[PDB]
Amino acid sequence: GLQGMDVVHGTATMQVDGNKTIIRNSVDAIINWKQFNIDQNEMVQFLQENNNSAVFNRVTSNQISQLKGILDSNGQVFLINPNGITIGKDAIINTNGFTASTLDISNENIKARNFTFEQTKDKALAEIVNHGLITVGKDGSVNLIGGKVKNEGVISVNGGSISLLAGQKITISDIINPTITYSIAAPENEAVNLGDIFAKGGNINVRAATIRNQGKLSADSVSKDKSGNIVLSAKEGEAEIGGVISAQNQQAKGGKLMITGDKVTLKTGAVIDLSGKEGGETYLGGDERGEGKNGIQLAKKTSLEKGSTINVSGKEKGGRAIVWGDIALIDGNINAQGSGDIAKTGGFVETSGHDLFIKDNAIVDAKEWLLD
Repeated sequence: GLQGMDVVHGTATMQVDGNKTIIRNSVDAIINWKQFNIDQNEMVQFLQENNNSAVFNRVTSNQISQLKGILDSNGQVFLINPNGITIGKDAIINTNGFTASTLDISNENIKARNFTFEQTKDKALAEIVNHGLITVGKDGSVNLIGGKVKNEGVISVNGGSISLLAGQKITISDIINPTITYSIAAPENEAVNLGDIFAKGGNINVRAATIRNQGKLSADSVSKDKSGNIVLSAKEGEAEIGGVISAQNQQAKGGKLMITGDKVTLKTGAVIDLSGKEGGETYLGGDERGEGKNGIQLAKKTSLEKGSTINVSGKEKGGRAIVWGDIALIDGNINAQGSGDIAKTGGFVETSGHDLFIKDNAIVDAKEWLLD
């Protein structure tokens, strides 16, 4: 399904052996394509000069990328396609870093390593959908950047970062372990997780106008030396949080979870699990007393629904849960228990707003529970 190869920076050769295509590219080569498809029984390999090498691929036609077979590389693979990118249910993308973007980035910015992506005005919003397996066995990251970003399959890395970024303009500090240094999303820019995302102690970042989680976001660790960090920002819209968000570490301290946006909802049945030997830490809807320190967004409305659970407990010592909403509705369970008696080893829970409603199903188990 690879058509119309045109190497516009660097050098790249193509070898076809049956259902397998091997592309040998120079470090940081840029290749344009009329079509970048990988059919079900096809395999594409980017054989790079070292494991830190990247290759940049751009579809310049109207052809949506249908990735149904195997895409692999010892280095990093970047795919740009403003028509959309769809990874099929039996597809495996196995690299040391995978970036798929429906937002455009110039050759000039690639060469400068200025990773600024912007929605083209000349095409409708497009989607990145993963139905298959996107996997990194080593240290690399996965970045999915688009008009809408949807995971229905599995994305799995080994201590690196996974970022689902939907917006009109997105700048990341790097393509490995990115910090989002600039982001603007329109209401139609949504990031949706129906499948499972695993970072094994690493980072998960999700940024869109609206975020919907029905599946699992996991940065669980089984190593004492590393705990995960999960950040969701639905700045222009709602963070609708169902499913499971986990960053446990039963060998040490649980990880950190921050969920902010204009509206933050933890739905009935949803579980946040940041437990460990010592409980982890979560900020939901803003910070202590709604001060807005460190530029954190204060939600206009934060609701923890009946039958939702925040677990920041520890076998030895409870963790920390900070909840803010200009209107704040607290109706779920918040467990910040430690070992024996709570007055000694329990954690710290703050739930506040300008209008605070501690509703009748609310249960908070902590050493200290603050209402301001």
